[PDB]
Amino acid sequence: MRALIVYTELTDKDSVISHAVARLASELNDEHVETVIIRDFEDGLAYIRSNTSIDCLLYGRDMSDRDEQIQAHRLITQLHRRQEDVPVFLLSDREEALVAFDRNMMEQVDEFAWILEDSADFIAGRVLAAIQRYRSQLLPPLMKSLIKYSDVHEYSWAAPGHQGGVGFTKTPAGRIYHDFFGENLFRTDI
Amino acid sequence: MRALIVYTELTDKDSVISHAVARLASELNDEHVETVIIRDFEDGLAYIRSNTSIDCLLYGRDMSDRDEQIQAHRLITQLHRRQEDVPVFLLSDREEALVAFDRNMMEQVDEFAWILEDSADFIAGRVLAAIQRYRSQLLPPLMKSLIKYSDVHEYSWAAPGHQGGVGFTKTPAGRIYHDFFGENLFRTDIGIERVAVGSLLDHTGAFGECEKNAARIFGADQSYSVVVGTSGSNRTIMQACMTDDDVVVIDRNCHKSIEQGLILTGAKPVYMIPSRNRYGIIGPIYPKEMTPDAIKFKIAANPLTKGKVKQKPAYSVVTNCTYDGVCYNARKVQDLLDGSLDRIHFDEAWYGYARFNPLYRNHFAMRDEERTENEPTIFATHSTHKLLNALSQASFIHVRNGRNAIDFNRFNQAYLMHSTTSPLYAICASNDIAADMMDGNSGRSLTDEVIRESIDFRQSLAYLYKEFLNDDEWFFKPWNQEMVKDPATGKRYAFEDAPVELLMREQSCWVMHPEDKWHGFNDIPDNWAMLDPIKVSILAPGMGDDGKLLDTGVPAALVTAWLNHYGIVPTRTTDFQIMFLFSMGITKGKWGTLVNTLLSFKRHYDNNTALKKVLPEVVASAPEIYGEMGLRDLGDKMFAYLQKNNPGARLNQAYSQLPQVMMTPRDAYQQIVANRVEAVPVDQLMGRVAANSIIPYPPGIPMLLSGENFGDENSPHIHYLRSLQAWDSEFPGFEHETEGTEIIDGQYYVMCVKT
Amino acid sequence: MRALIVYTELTDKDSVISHAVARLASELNDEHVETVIIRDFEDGLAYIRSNTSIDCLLYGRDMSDRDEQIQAHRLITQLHRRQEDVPVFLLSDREEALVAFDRNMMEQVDEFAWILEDSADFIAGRVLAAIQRYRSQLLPPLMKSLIKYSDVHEYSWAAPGHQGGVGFTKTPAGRIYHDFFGENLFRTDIGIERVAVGSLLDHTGAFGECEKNAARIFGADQSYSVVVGTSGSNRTIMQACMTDDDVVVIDRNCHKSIEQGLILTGAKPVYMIPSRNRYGIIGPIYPKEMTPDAIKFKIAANPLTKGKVKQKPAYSVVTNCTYDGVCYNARKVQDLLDGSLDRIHFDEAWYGYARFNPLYRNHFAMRDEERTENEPTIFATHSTHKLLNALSQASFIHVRNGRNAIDFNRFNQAYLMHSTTSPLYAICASNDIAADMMDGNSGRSLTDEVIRESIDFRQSLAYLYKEFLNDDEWFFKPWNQEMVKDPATGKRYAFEDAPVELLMREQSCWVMHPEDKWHGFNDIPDNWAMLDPIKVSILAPGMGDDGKLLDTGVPAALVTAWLNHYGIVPTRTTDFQIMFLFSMGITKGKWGTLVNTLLSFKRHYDNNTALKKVLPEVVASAPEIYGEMGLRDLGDKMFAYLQKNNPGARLNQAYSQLPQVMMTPRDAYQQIVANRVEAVPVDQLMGRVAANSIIPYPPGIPMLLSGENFGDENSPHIHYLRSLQAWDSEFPGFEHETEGTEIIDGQYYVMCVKT
Repeated sequence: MRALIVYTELTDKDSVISHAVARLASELNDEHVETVIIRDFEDGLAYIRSNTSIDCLLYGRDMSDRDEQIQAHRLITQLHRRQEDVPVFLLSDREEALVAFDRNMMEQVDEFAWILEDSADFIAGRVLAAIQRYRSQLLPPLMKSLIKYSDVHEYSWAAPGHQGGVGFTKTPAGRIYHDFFGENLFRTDI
Repeated sequence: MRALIVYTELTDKDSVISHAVARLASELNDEHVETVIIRDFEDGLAYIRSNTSIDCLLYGRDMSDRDEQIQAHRLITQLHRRQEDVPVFLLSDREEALVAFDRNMMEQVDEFAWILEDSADFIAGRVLAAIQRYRSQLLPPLMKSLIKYSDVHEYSWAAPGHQGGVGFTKTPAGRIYHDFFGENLFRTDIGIERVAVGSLLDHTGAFGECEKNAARIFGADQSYSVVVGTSGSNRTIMQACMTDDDVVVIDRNCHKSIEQGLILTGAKPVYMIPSRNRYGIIGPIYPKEMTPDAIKFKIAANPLTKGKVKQKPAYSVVTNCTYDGVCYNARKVQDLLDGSLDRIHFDEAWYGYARFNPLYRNHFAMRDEERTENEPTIFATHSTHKLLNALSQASFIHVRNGRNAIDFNRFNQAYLMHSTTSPLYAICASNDIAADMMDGNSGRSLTDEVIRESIDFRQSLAYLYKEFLNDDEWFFKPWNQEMVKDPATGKRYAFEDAPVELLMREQSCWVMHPEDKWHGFNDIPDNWAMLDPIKVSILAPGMGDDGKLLDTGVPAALVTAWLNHYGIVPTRTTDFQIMFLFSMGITKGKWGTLVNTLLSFKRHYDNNTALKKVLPEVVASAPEIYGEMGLRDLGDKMFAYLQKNNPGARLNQAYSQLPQVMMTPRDAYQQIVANRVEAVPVDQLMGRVAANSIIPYPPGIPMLLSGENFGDENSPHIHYLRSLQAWDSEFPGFEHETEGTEIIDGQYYVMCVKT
Repeated sequence: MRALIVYTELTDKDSVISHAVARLASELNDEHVETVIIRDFEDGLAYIRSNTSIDCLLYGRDMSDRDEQIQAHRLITQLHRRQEDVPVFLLSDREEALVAFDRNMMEQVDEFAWILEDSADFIAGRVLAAIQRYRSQLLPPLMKSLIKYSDVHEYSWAAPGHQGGVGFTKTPAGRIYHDFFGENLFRTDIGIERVAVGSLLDHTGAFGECEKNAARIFGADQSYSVVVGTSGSNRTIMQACMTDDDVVVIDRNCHKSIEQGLILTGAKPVYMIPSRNRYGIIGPIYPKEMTPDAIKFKIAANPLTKGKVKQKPAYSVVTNCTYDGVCYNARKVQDLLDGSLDRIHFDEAWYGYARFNPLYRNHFAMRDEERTENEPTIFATHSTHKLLNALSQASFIHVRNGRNAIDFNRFNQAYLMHSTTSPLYAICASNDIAADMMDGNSGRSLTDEVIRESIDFRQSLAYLYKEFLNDDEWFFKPWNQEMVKDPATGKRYAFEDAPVELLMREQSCWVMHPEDKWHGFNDIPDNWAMLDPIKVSILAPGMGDDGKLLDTGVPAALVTAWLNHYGIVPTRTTDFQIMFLFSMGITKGKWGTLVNTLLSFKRHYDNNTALKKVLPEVVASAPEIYGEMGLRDLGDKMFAYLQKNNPGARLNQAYSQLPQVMMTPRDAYQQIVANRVEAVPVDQLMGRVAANSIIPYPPGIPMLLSGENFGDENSPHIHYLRSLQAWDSEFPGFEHETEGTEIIDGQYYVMCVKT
């Protein structure tokens, strides 16, 4: 589980937003969510264009700057080109975000996180819930069922005879073969 | 133990103050006091607005800058909103602080720490002493005594038999259970025979202190902690107030525990009928139901009480607020009922926070007022788990003594009759902590948080509604005023354009005015009812402002299914109405999720997405009809059904006529006990007496009670039951609820008295 | 996950088997399976007798030694006493195990592991699969579903408002509360609107599975889980069974919830009078109270029911066992009452374990028998928290349908009338786990442990009694048989000399025989009553075997004060009787502590130690009389008081005559409601009607109920109240309890009906 936090300048004194984002990142790392913190939309865009899985996007911008609004929209569109249903939270001061509320905001924002006036534990819980919801819908049906059933290891009394690859691990060449191709290939040969 | 040090610029060279604060932080960390150092009041304020426990605040400012003086005052006020008695030390140069000394300084400063000329060890010692003093007074009495006694582990030779959870750790499943719920839950299950704690039933020890503290907080003369919920609370109040030879005045909008009390006492009920609007929302009882004339008319017209017209009613019950968030003006309700009654019961099960925010002023039972001697006795039941912070089954009875009051010895018999001899002290401790969380500044702070959250949701939803309207498109709108008026400046506002401080401060922005069209309770007096902001109803399109369906619409059953798919279970629902609850357990900004979900619905409703993708659990009900079909198609089918059959007029006819009463609820229940009852199909209910209550959803309030007649072949009540059954058969998976009926072969049976 | 490997000597050179087991243990530790390796069956047995969860047993023995075969069989049987379905693998050489293959092997072996010729990875995989299979079936249904659903954290938009405990973590005291009780308690407080779990009130989901499982375990047709305790259980059974026009047969040894049910139903009661012994212990109702002749006589002699002699009683209640541990032969009780009754209620609140040990055979309600069609309906209430392992307020109703049964639709109305609409699911989960702990082998194992513990205490105390007797000195003796008789060999035994297996196996060693002098219930039939071994009464010296006080003695009030000083609070106490409770939460050998304490008393009683040293809390009551005084001095003063006033004959006269009945309990309670009542001093109770019940301790059962007359100036009941008051005034700090009286100025007031 990995969350990307892209924020540029949310307070007139960057200390406040920096410490709030630090507390949030600490809570996320406590619930086993790796975090990547980026301070510019260009670097965030370059990070998204690498083939890294991002399970949640938390961004915050100036909220009075149209240039950063366009940059953030471009960021989220780039994110959803290949990672289409990733949750996006808006990190913002409450009032700056409520004066900017409209349909265009909600077409790209999934959640609000008032970072400056809320517990980081609460936001982290909501992030983790959104990540779990996202990952439960990610795989296509057959792959999902095969990955679930590959955890079942017992000896069935029917073919294939290698029985999830157990048959191979009885000669040394068979053990080399089995280690080369890995266990899951043979566990899905059901 | 955690100390927050917020200092900005105390010396002309920041090195001096920085090194002094570093030495102080080192000494505090040596005495086991975690420290958080912040260099700006904005970041300190943001840190305080997280739910972190702060045991001491040490701050220092410029001392020549008025802007930082205001920032520091705001910081300390924010700190004390929820952490009310935290010690505050001033970190300062001696002379700059002594020239600034006055009453205003000492109203917020508790201690001085001359950081630049004193040992850090001395300051740390004084900080630690202040922290210990603060933490010794933090817990409420019962919780404090239970936490102390939970350290006692020895085998007592008496029940409960699990002996602090030791009994569970003897089988493997018991060990899993014990590890899941933890040791402390079982260590506090001690039994009523420990004099170190007291007993609930005797009202002694920490339990007496708890109930006196709760009476202080909630503004009552006496308070009673209940471990059977507001069911038990209502049941014991009714058992104490009325007897078999009494007549009582019952809000027809009553919880089933009220009829349980009627069955257990045997009293003869008279009903005040509430009002409806076009959306099927149950509204307030009008004042013309409560006047002494109306009550004497109702008594004289009742087949059971017409021989009691010379008799004063012994009890009345009013539900405030209603399930849909309608709050009565309880001052005026009390003044009307004081003309006929000595005892008034307010079932405030959903309405326990109301005392702790000025927005609800005069709209609850236990008010801060000058109390006359000629006042009636006032009972108020709170379900502490519904909207306060307590475990299930926790409840309070609050008594404000007046005319014809019930003293303690008489009331305790009814109290014991409906209680247990072995109460679970975790429930009592949750009552204690729930009353504590509302005491002082924290009650106001928490109710403000919830109300601001709900107002944000309301204004955002109204904004989106107008915005889709400019696109000539449909959307969900909140059920509240469209235009508000600032009384001070006289300026008018669209609801979504009004300032949040106006809506949180001004009570008239929530009153139902007889000239406004939003609430739909025609002919309501002014300043009689109010909308509770945190019971947020949203209206699906389809109902017209005059009471007839529009050409097109979206039924709320489909949107409710959509929401249930996503884990969002609404509390209340009608044909076009969905009620969401904002509680003090909600977090800030969560409502955005809800907005998002609604927007998703609209897209999938406009694209007519196949039900197989979006709502497979609905297709799983009747795959032959719900497969092969889309979302907008099912919506249009439901709306055409509503146009053809129009169950709203059915509801109005069933609830505007009260059924004929044949016997008291106790007599009908005793027909059940005597086995003189039988299940009857709906098509055969003519002239049959109901043996139990029938509560259809909607509207969620009882249509018939025990002992009432279903009526003729033309009775509106049988017609409405048929309407519900017809919906249920037409739309599988979207079946209504009806408490009091069995459903055999998709067909309703009512248990009626044998002829 | 933990695997126990018990192997002794499998190869002629232990190196081979040792290295094979080491490789296996290494593989298991690689798949996250902790291992415990033991080289002897005695140490393995001692390890199993600790309460450690073992998920798999892998054992290997010599395979040519019959002694180790027996040791291994004993090991596996001990394992499955409390961990019943744990997988057992045989570790063996192939051929030694295949020559030993037979049915007896496979009755205890689940898997083979040829440890000497197979990969340790393969064996570890099969062990892990068996462990996972075992753990998936370990929890009972409701607990399993709650543990699964507790992982769901999202904000629901409905009550409870604390939202899985999030609401508490917003004030500092709330955070302390939340940390003390832990997260899982609040995560399981979910409300009744989650279809993943079901609802208690509808009996659906995991709640239906739970109640069906409990009906299976406890031997009932239907079971009902109750969150209001046996108070609520009794109250709902009585509400379902009887009406205002009924006559009912009540054990005069009744819990106050029985009279609460009488008040709530209005039925006219007739009382069966229990017996006493010389120690003031309440014993069984004799069969001559239960015959149809006796019941028709009682009905015809009652001022309230003499117009109902042609009417069949609708209900009877019998308390089994009594508070002092006297168990009726419930087969014979049922056969007697089957001649007058269709419904019999057994209030088995203290007696829930009885089904699960053969020592209680035929002495409880839900028996393993061939069931006739002409049997009456049987109700049984268990207080699952008193002697089973459950949280307070947990209870079961058990129904075995017979004549004039109450079907589900009729019973559920009474069930809902006395319940809450928001049950705390922790209580329901505790019922579920308590029923699970008694299922299978573990019920027998746990009841055996408790009974053996209590028998050890009894025999040790009887031994010390005889040993002090040979020294011609006094001591405490247990209240049980002095001589037991083995029926098989006919051999007689002193109780302290009998084999423990005889006393745990043979039921006749606990029956009260009419020729024995220990129990003191003169004229009792044989094979009618039994002593429950785990309710251990000890007798202080001072009462003679004929009913009169001896020349010297030690009153139990002083010994009770001594025990309370040390944290040992007895359940029951009379003049010379102290009852201790052994529960399944007790640990082994704990009773020694109790023995030690008693011995201490004797020393400090013989040395006449000053009360200031040993019992300062007693001197704190009246320092003018209890200072300056010693322990033996106060004991002699108390005993002289008992000799002069003799309250035992007072108790016998007050409880051998029933008071005159003036009205039903409901009519007296309704006089309370009508405010027609008043407090009255004891000296003025002549001819006054009691408005509530009077329950003096001793004997702890009600002396008067509501609506009964105190009587003339010569009434035994007023005399006994005066005796209690006189004791209380003479000996401050040793005051009796009397439920139903107020104590103003150290003087008793009873709330009586106004004339």
